[PDB]
Amino acid sequence: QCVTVEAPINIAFIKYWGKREGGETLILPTNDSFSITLSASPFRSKTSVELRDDIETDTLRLNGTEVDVGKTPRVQSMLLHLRSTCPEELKNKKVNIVSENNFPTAAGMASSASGYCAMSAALIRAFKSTTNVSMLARLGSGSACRSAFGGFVIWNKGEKPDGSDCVATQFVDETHWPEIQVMCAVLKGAQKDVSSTKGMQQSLKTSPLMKKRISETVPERMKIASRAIKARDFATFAEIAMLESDDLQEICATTEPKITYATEDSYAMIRLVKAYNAKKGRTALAYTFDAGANCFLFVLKEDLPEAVAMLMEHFPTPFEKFFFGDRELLEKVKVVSLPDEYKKLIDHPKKPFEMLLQSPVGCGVKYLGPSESLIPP
Repeated sequence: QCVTVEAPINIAFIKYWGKREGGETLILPTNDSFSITLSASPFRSKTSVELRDDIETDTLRLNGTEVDVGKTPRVQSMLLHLRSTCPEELKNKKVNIVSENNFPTAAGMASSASGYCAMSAALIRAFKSTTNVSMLARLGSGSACRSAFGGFVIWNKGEKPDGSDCVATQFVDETHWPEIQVMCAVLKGAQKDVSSTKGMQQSLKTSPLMKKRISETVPERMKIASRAIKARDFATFAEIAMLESDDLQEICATTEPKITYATEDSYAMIRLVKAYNAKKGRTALAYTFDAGANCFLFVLKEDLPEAVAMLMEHFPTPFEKFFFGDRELLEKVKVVSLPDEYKKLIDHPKKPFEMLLQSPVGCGVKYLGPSESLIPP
C-alpha cells in the first residue's frame, strides 16, 4: 500500500570500521560489529513510501527537499535489490519515498543509520519483497542494518562474496537487561574531516593497527561481550566498550592522512569517566565515541542519577537541553545531592553539552498507520 515506518539509531560498542575486499558496493565489513538499539523516542527517522503507476520515475524527498534518485547510488542500490526480490506484479511499479527525521540539527547524530533502516522496512512492506530489512538497509548504510532489531544486535560479517550471509541478528532483546541505559552527551564537532565511508577505507589502507584488529581483537571482544551481555556483567561490558572506543580513535590517529573526529571536550569526557570510575572504585560508567565528537555513555539505571549529577558539575547543562525517554529518571537526577568527592575530577573549562539524550535499550522498527504518513492523500 502506502507504508510508514519509524526507525531508531543504534550505537556500536564493537565497532564497524572498514569494508573488506569485494565489499564496497555490497557493504561487506572486515569484522563483526555489535550495537545497542536506542529508543525511537524522542528522536527517530520516519519514511513513507507509496507505490505508483501514474509516474515515470522513482522519487525521493529528504527533509522536505526532492532529491535526484539517479544521483543517490545507495538508494538506487536498495531499489535494484528490492525489485529483484519482489512479485512480478510489483517489479515494475515506481515508488515515491519521503523521508525525514527530528534529530536536533547540528547534533551529528547517526541519523543515516535510522533513515536507511526506516526506508528499507517501508520499501520491503510496500513491494512485498522477500529480502529482510537488515540486508536491504545494509546496502544503504552498514550501520543501518543493526537498527532492524531491538536490543543488542550483532552485524555478522559473513563469508559469502554475494553478501547473502552478511546480516544483523538480535543477540538479546530489550527485555534481557532492562537496567542498562544509554546516554549521548552531544558535543560540538571537530573541524570537518573525511566522511566515515571514505575514512574507514583510508584506515584499512594505511593504519598499522587494522590487521591485528580484524584478525585477533574483534573476534576476542565479540566473545567477551557476548558472555558479558548474557551474564549482565556491566563492568566487563563497559571495559570492552571503552577499549573499542579507544582503539577506533587510535586507528584514526594512525591513519594517513590522520583522521580526527574527537575534540578536547571529547578527551575531557574520557578523562572524566575514568576519574569517576577511579573515585567510585569500580567501572560504573562507560564512554564510547563513533566517528564524531559526541560521547555515548552506558550506565545502569541505579547509577545514572549520580553519574549525570557528576557530569553537570563539569559540563553544566540546563535541563531544557536534556532529552530523557524516562521522565521519572530525570526527576531523580534533579534531587541528587552529589558528594564532594565527585566534583573537580578533571581540569577542563566548564561548558554545557549541546544536549544530553537518555534512552533505555530500544525495541526497533515500528510500522505506523495511514494517519502518520508523510505522504498526503
